[PDB]
Amino acid sequence: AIGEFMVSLPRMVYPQPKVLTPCRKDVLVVTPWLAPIVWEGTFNIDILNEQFRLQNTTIGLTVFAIKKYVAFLKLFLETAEKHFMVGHRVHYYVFTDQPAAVPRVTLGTGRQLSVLEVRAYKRWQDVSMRRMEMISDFCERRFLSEVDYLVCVDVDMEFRDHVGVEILTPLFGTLHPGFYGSSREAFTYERRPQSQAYIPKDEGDFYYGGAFFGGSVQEVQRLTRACHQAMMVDQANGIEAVWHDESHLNKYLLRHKPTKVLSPEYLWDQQLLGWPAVLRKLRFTAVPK
Amino acid sequence: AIGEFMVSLPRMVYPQPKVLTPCRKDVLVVTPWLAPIVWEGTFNIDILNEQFRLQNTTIGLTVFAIKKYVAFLKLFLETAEKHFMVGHRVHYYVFTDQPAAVPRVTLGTGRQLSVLEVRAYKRWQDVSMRRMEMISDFCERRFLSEVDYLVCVDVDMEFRDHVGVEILTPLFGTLHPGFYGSSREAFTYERRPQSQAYIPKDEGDFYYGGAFFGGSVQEVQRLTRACHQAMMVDQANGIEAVWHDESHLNKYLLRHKPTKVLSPEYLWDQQLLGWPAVLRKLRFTAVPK
Ligand SMILES: O=C(NC[C@H]1O[C@@H](n2ccc(=O)[nH]c2=O)[C@H](O)[C@@H]1O)c1cccc(CO[C@H]2O[C@H](CO)[C@H](O)[C@H](O)[C@H]2O)n1
Ligand SMILES: O=C(NC[C@H]1O[C@@H](n2ccc(=O)[nH]c2=O)[C@H](O)[C@@H]1O)c1cccc(CO[C@H]2O[C@H](CO)[C@H](O)[C@H](O)[C@H]2O)n1
Ligand SMILES: CCCCCCCCO[C@@H]1O[C@H](CO)[C@H](O)[C@H](O)[C@H]1O[C@@H]1O[C@@H](C)[C@@H](O)[C@@H](O)[C@@H]1O
Ligand SMILES: CCCCCCCCO[C@@H]1O[C@H](CO)[C@H](O)[C@H](O)[C@H]1O[C@@H]1O[C@@H](C)[C@@H](O)[C@@H](O)[C@@H]1O
Ligand SMILES: [Mn+2]
Ligand SMILES: [Mn+2]
Repeated sequence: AIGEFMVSLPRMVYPQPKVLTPCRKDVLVVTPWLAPIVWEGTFNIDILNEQFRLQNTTIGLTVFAIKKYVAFLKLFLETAEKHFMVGHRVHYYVFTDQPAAVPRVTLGTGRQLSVLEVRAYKRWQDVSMRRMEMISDFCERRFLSEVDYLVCVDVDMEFRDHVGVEILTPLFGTLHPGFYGSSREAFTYERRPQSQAYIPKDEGDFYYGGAFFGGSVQEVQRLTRACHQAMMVDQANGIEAVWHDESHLNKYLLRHKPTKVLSPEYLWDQQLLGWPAVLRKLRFTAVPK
Repeated sequence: AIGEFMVSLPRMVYPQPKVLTPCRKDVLVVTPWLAPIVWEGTFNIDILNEQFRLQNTTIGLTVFAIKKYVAFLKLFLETAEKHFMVGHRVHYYVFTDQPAAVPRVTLGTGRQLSVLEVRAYKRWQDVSMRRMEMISDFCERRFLSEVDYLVCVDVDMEFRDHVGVEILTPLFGTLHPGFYGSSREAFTYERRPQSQAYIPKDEGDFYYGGAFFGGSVQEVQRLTRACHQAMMVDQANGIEAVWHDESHLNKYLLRHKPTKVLSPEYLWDQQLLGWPAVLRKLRFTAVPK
């Protein structure tokens, strides 16, 4: 549950926070609207685990496996079992056009998986974009009654390290691994004023990755429905955003600031980008071609 | 209002956040439970003002002026008018045993003041401690219906610089100016196990000042009633905490982590402590003896 009476934390022994020592000297750890930017070294996971377990938090994880992308499910789910919200209640939601192609992955206690059959679109762009509509629709069908938070990710990925309750917040986006060091003018936002996703050269905080976002069910419903409705307007006007659902996500998060931002630890491609000094952990990474 | 449907921010032009540049190199700007620690340079006030104005936020400010402390009200209120939540709806609540001694201070538009008559206790310790009971009681009498957030401060103080919506959050405490650089063993927590305020030598995050705390009305009600009930248990057991209400506040905030922590910019004494390099602004300061 969220926003419900909270019991006291028990006695815990851990290192005292150091007021006169920055937790990172190489990166920004808070946005200008006071949202934490989540990097290794910013959080004590023992404190956070206590806070979230005392609230009996349930996390939903959505993934789309349409057409040939069913092949990615086995590694995705196996690695999620090792690294994603371990110790907490988890509900996996696999959206697919092939229910029989979902692998039988052995799950830890307190973790469950539901298969949600959906239609397949012909174009990969529409498969990607229509995730917004489908996530929004299911926020009523079951998410509101079943989970506290939703995490929405790409399937062609694997967990390599801890992804836990440090990410949970009303609304989060993730720094895109290709652009975290780029100036806003270089961001690949939609730049045509005719599109609902339009962002001018002098606006923008970050370039967020379409492959990893989430928050409370209420806030994810708002985000996904807003993006879907914006994509429908674009379609009526005969325009499709340069980076599809990701362009609209970026527009939404510019106008509705996330309450946490995840570092590129949480969305990476090692083949393409290596392992820079700024990343102490690689948590969730692209599966090589 | 809090937690209500939020409209989009308008287009704004401001400097892009720098992912690879820490906003401070000399201080901790986020707690290990991912609560922002509010220092100058961590926030863009233009973004925050937009977010809070769009929600039509009302802030209550409580102050106790009992017996001779009525003399501090004129400067306190005059300086609050220059520096506290300017542009937002404010409701001052002056608790006093002398309604006729409250100075007629000229208020800006959208700002109001209510005088709340209470009893005076003989001992200064009880005057200080019984603030918890009185704040808790009034959370029902009017605060729930009148304000979104409550800020609870000492009266023998003056505003010298901006104190605004950057502090607002469900629950906040403030780093005590005498101890922000101290190790936990040196903190003047209550150390007798017989007291409800007891904290062992190996526990504690920060030493919070009793002179400046707040949050949402719901969370302030919880804090103040918990501290009052704990003080009543102590009284029944013939013990009084070393630093009175401040000892209990520290116990509560250890077990219920605040969602923001304010730097000593927000609670200072220049006569006693000077003006260190770490403080870019002195916002709220003791009135010299
Ligand atoms: O991730 C993609 N789409 C977003 C998500 O949308 C879902 N999706 C998309 C299309 C689809 O047919 N089925 C499906 O389930 C699935 O969950 C995907 O993760 C996507 C779409 C087109 C191409 C690629 C991959 O393109 C490049 O990146 C890879 C990363 O290792 C490889 O380098 C690959 O060779 C390269 O083409 N991903
Ligand atoms: O602030 C105090 N109490 C907490 C609040 O409690 C309220 N209070 C307390 C007692 C009281 O009789 N009336 C009253 O309204 C008032 O709002 C106070 O701000 C307090 C209590 C005792 C002594 C002092 C001041 O002690 C020392 O600090 C001052 C800071 O400049 C001067 O240095 C002063 O000389 C020194 O004794 N403050
Ligand atoms: C100036 C430095 C230029 C170098 C930057 C290289 C990263 C580019 O990244 C692509 O960025 C696009 C937006 O502009 C889309 O988000 C696309 O999905 C993404 O490729 C995806 O994510 C990538 C990380 C890879 O895994 C790629 O294979 C994926 O298809
Ligand atoms: C090791 C360095 C030791 C040097 C530290 C000096 C600051 C001590 O501070 C006192 O701390 C107490 C708790 O231990 C109470 O909070 C007390 O109200 C406070 O004095 C108040 O606040 C102060 C800032 C002054 O304004 C003082 O006049 C007030 O009465
Ligand atoms: Mn992909
Ligand atoms: Mn005082």
